[PDB]
Amino acid sequence: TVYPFESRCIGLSSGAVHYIDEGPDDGGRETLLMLHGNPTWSFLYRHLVRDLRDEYRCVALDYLGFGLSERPTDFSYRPEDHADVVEEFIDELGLEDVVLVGHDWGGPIGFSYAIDHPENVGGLVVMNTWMWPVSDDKHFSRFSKLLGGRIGRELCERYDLFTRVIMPMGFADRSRFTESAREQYRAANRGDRTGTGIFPQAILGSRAWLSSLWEQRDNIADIPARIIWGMEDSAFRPAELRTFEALFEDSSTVRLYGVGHYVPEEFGSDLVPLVREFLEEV
Amino acid sequence: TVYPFESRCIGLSSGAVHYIDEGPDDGGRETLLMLHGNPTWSFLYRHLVRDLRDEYRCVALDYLGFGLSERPTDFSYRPEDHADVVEEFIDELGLEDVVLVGHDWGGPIGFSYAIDHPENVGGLVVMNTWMWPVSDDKHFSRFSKLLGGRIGRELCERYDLFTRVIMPMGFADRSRFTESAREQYRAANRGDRTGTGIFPQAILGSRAWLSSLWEQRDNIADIPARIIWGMEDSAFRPAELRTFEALFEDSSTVRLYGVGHYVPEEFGSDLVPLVREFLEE
Repeated sequence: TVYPFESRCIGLSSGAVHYIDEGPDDGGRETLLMLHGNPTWSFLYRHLVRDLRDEYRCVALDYLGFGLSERPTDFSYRPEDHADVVEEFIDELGLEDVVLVGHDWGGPIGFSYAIDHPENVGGLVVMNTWMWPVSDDKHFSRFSKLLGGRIGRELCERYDLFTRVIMPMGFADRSRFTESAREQYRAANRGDRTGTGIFPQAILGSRAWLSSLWEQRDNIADIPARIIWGMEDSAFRPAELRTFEALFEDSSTVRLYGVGHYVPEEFGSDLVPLVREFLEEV
Repeated sequence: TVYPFESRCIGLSSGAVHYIDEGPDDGGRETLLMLHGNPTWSFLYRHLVRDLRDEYRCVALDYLGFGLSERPTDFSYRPEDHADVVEEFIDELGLEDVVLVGHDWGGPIGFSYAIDHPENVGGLVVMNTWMWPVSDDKHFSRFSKLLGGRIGRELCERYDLFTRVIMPMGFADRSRFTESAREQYRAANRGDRTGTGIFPQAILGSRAWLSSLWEQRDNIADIPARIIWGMEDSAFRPAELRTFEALFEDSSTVRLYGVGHYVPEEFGSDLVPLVREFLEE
């Protein structure tokens, strides 16, 4: 009722993935690929997909271990493996020219794709992301340590902490977190919670990867971009917003008010125009 | 005994300033200008000046309302006015080609000089600075609100909070905060404490200025630079360190261990080589 969109599935060498694919299959137009955050599903972008659909092909991907995708028992939830999932997916769908849209963890993954394959990137839109090692922001660091490590995994697997508490925590307005959205995020089972439990640990251990991506920003600078930041966000500070603008040449920042971490769900109605303007301009 | 360096004074249109000026007066060599943080004096860089002196002319400036400088009763402690103090000072001393070194508040001020007059800047070294509006770092924001506003001013003027507590708070190793350093910082009088009390408020209200400087970074990018960051700092996060490196073309970051906010005092012995290498390269 809420998610009427056509759903499809790709078998990848590391496991099958679910995706949403709206708009024409006649790919004479640019494709936009959406990458979700944690513990979210591609459903996070239901509104964004709905409206962008009539102008651009819109594809949204569920990461392995999340959403409606396969969860190999040996999958390592390193950003490197998530990047490989995205890369193979883009090739499997024939998506030769793609604008990437990423949120939270999806930021660094879309960014990484663009670093490795800038040739196939038609532009980048990032929102409330985890790009760059986070060393100074004590809010995140304290949560990362609690939600990471052994205790992290146990908290996620035993209590679904990451969905029952942390998800609402990231909303400036929890009345927009509809029961259906809450159900689908909580629909993930106990085994799926392992991938979620690992995520913040992956950030703590992926600092070398994030640092490498930062160093390669001078090359990603040739790809047009937009950075969306909520005024009440927890994953990104205005200091970072300004620093990223200073480095990522040919980019622009957007500040959204009355919005937290989960921007596309609370303010999808503003995100749509921001993305459409980007897609129209370049 | 601790600060043997020759001291001089310039009358500026906004008040007189004190400065340290070491090395030859025969300016056939590059000059390095050091800008202090808060509530510090140019004494912060005594070690850095001592060693750089024999290779480069070293000048260190006390900001109006701080150190051994004049405190006009109408001085506005906006970064804009501090930048004008630095600009006029550089012109008054004939310092035609200057490498700027800034810490804390001195960061944005040296940076601003470079934005307005990149032509006179031989390079930039910044350490634990307040560049860019700070919106996400709740540690600073909570202190800014406490140390800023009316209560901020009262806390500084009545209790010298900013020197008795905040200064030691910024050290990873307080045993390096010698009694002489402690005395000189605390030597500032109650009226001088007003300038100090305003500082964090100036940051909260100067966000437009800091934002403008950030936007002009694409032009400052033509000036070689180094960014020094303490692993236990409170004014700057590694996220920012990485972002600044990404934007400031022709720059490099340095991470110092076992050091807090007041880097040149705790680890002056590492800062000297970092600055000398920059100046040699």
